[PDB]
Amino acid sequence: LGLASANVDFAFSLYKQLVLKAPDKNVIFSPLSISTALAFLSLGAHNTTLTEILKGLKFNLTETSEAEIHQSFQHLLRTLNQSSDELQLSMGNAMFVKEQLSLLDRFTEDAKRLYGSEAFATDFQDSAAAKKLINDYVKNGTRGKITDLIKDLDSQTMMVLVNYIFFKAKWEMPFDPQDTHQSRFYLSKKKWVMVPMMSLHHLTIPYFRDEELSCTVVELKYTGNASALFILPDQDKMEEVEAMLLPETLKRWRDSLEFREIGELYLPKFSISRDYNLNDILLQLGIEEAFTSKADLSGITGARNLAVSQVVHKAVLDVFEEGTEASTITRFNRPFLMIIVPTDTQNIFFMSKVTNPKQA
Repeated sequence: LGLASANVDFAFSLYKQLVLKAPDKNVIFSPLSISTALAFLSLGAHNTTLTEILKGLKFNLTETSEAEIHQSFQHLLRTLNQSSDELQLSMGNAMFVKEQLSLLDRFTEDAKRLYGSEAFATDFQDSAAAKKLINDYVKNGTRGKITDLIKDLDSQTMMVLVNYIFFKAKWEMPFDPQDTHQSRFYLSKKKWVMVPMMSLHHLTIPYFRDEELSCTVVELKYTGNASALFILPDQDKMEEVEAMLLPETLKRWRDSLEFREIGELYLPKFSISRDYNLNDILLQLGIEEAFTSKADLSGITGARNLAVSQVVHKAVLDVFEEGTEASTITRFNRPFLMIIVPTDTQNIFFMSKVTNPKQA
């Protein structure tokens, strides 16, 4: 019910941190992949480590317990994977483990039941096979390295948790390549660059002019249960609009969207790919013990011998005339936001800021 709110709350909290690290760069990430990866990790955690992770994910433990959160993610995973051929949406989970490392049955069975995860015998003693075998399997997703706390000599990798997402879809109203023109994109009020600009003419789509936050929201739907929300702040009002990115503002926009006969729409063709280390960012959002000697991941092995060495996230989005792919004149010729979102939920599959499409 209000567990998607936690996921959205988390999405925008994380986005703001990503933005502080690179003020004027393109942003692209799957917040759901991170939430599901962290929830998946929390299956093996206890006490303060478990508490920091759930609270960090923006769940309120006053109204929803641990089991209900894991059931929520289990139910969500079934609703994405299955099934419609017209739009290819899927999210999986996996864990690469050291061979002799023995796990608790509880953990592996819950990992299988709740998250569909399965162990793969892996040798981490060479970084060639280890880091390559994983990157094939994961193109868009997030990975959590677990390390031995604990051993005297070295801090060796014991386990890697993984959550991937895949998204390939076509527009309900696709752009005609014949109408794609090179055109101005303003990086700042004075400074611009030539970009491939797609356009649609005389179409009717959900629209909402938000006068208070000085931004225009438009919804371009895909065939299937998903849609791209594009938000266009007025010049110099991007930072103000980012400040207002909250669960309440996203719900409002979507409820406020009403069909309007647009004369001309211009959206740039763009392809953003970003790689993030999330250690510092997760630390700021109140997940600290898991990266410490004080970490309690005894739910994995049975002893407090495991700690999170690192959490990374890689995402790639292509927006083009035919559709989107994870590898009144409304004109998007200045920095904008794209939020990809399912039809019947508040969750966020992907989110991005496009500052310069000739970049990333």
